[PDB]
Amino acid sequence: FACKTANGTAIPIGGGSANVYVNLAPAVNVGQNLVVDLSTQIFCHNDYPETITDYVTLQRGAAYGGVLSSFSGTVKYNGSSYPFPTTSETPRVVYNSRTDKPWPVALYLTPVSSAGGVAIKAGSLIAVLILRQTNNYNSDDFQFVWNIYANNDVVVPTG
Amino acid sequence: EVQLQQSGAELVKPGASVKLSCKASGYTFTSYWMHWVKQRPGQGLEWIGLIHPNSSSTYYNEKFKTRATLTVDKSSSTAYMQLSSLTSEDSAVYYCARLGYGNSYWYFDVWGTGTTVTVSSASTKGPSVFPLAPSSKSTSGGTAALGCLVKDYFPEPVTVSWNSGALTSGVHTFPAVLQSSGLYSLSSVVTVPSSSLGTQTYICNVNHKPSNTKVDKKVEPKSC
Amino acid sequence: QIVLTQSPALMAASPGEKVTITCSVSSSISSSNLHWYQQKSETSPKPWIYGTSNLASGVPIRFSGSGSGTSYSLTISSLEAEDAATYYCQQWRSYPWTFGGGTKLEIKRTVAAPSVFIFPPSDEQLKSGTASVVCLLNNFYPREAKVQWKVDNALQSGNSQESVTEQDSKDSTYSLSSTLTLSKADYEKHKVYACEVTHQGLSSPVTKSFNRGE
Repeated sequence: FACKTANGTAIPIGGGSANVYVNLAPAVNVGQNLVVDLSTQIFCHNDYPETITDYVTLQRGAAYGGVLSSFSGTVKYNGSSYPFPTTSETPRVVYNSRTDKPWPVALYLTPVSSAGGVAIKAGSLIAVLILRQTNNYNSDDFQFVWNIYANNDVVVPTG
Repeated sequence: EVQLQQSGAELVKPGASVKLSCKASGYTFTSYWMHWVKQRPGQGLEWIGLIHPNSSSTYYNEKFKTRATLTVDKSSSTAYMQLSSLTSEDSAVYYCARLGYGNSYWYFDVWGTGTTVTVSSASTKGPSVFPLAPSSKSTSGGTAALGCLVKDYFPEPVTVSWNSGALTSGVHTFPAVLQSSGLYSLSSVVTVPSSSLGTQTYICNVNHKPSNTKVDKKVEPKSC
Repeated sequence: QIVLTQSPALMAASPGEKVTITCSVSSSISSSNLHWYQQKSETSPKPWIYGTSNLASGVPIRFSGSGSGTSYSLTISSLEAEDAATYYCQQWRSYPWTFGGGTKLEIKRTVAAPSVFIFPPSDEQLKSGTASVVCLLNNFYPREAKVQWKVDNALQSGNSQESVTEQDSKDSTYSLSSTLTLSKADYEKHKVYACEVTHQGLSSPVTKSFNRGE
């Protein structure tokens, strides 16, 4: 019924938007992967899964800021692989647990081919992870917007 | 722990590019990020840049664009630097490193040995030792000291030692100064024991690496 | 470029004293974006703090950074003597990756009495044609030191170079060698040669002299 980031900018129960300040790998290369492990940064939990039986999925993912420019990657949900930006529904991964579990998303952003110069400006938007919350208890199809902001600057080095 | 090695403090004339080298084939270059930095005397560090061992892709600093060329040789796991137009503004110690994976951050987890780049002009010279007679006029003071003044030497891998294998206490290998003639000069001083009982041939020797010389003499106190 | 101004060059502490080496940044960078590197004198550096709060390998628990925004610190619970090194602040928000100018963390010791030893040239230096008298300050602290060279009780300027050593690992003192370079003729032409100590040497500083040829 809720989702919270590591920085403390938590989304209220009804949904809403908050910032995800993500500490990145300051240099990644083409072929190598910028593994922005949001599984270690944004997490989600349910109020009581005994009757709610929540179903929490990544209904939307968008590339804004630095990632939109060069870094084109793939969203990994529970080990699977989907085209990021997430233009399709992702299969439900429940979080039938009161205790918080680390929201298994991981954007594998391998940058575009050789890109150019400096990429992913510090303090700039990385992505927008719009999460869907559903359950069999009611029709509370609730909206959780994470605006992923880069905490630091990656480079796509020349060579 | 597996470390990174580096060359010794080398001599380069103004306008000559160095071949400074950081190498380590024991930690599998195709795993880390292989950074480079520079530390000037007094002035603080200056980030030089990075090259990836896996794919030889480089990112330097704006102040170091067309200044330093960091290359990688992952097969032998060597990394050299090209420093064309090396001026005294670039006369500094230059360090090798690599980004680790500490938590979500990357940082210079393991450093190289370190190598001092000296861009002083003129030709090298030898470290001519010069004895000092201790305070024999005081005589009863006991705390008298002596030393060897290695004037007119350049560059600075000077290893003035006393007895060449002993006297680890009291030796003060001073940093050199930029003398008016351009050639640097340092002094070493040792605090010998009291007189009468302090009868020992105090053998001072130097080993200037690029001008390899074992210039050595014994310091014997004078009776005024 | 990102300006990064610290406490400019000077620090001092006892074995246990707090050292609040600040790191002011021209922009309010996040705690993720700051690093600290320890470089001992004439020695390779070591990673000291990464991410403003997470210490590297081998860094003791005493060091711990803090802060955010444009103010950054390296709070040390108990600084031992072995930590005396230049601590360079580094940003990895942007990519000038501008390191700081470095704060040389020295060691503040007890007030050690400086000892003045005036060394005249040997016969060989006079044979070399370039005489050079040297007066030596063996163990002293602080580094603040500018001895006076007197040539027949007359001060001289521009002919004295002072070289100071790094902090010793035994008594945490400095040594300063003052070289007054001359030639053979003018060294011979003056008999009395003196140098006067400074700083905490004495309120009326002790002058150590020699008479040439005797």
